Amino acid sequence: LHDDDSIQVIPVLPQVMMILVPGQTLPLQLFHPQEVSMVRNLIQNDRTFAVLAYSNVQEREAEFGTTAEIYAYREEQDFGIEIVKVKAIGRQRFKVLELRTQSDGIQQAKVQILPEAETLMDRIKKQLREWDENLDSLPSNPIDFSYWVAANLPIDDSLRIQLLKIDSAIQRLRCELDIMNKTSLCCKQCQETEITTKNEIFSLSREGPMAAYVNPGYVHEILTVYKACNLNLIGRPSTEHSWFPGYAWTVAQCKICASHIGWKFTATKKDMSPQKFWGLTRSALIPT
Ligand SMILES: [Zn+2]
Repeated sequence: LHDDDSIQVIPVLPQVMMILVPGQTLPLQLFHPQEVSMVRNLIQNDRTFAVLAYSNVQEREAEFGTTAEIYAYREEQDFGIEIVKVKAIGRQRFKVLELRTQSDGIQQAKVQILPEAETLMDRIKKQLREWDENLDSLPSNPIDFSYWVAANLPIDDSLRIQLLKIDSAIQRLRCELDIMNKTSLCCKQCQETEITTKNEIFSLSREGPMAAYVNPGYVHEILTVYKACNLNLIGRPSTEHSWFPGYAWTVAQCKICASHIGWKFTATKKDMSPQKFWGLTRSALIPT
């Protein structure tokens, strides 16, 4: 692993506008010949690329980000194209010192690794159990716990970065608890439609609270909630490439503005425990 305060050059996939956190999984599917070639060499060259926390995506302005290390690589060939699907985990946060694009179009970023309250954890843990009671997979260390919380939380991207700037685990834990106290989400374009609340979130899996899935190119972050409001389902369930196995999906849509706020999931077998659960896209929701 890269040393603290070091300065190295790490590739930037120009498509990603997600804000990754150390320990946050990123699913990627690459169709472009260049991006594919970059990952292949990178697979031999430490499998480490850069995920920037863009402030203004239009200008592509990010002051910091986190490193992502590839752990899965599978190659396919569809419609005459060579495609690559890779999975990578956040490893180390960094601060952007420089970023210039080489002649080949390969965007590289030179960055500096940023160096690495028990009752505050537990009190924060009690606040999470109030919204949903579950069985632990939650981490023991305070460092890891601050990151998992930052990833699995309905956070605005503005505040998502603000917790990456914090270099103290105890400070991350303290700032994160203040937000959980600060209640419900809403439709972005509307800003009036109230969709769900913190009491509805739950975890189908260990990383259940929030996780990411690829567009069968686009990468969505989907919040799992038990019930929802003010959203119309459209059509009938389909079992095609259900992001959650054994469930069928139907597109949800805002009643007022018709923005696609997510999907509604339904068990193909009565045996499954969360019979009714909703997947909601983070990009379509703004916290109140
Ligand atoms: Zn709306």
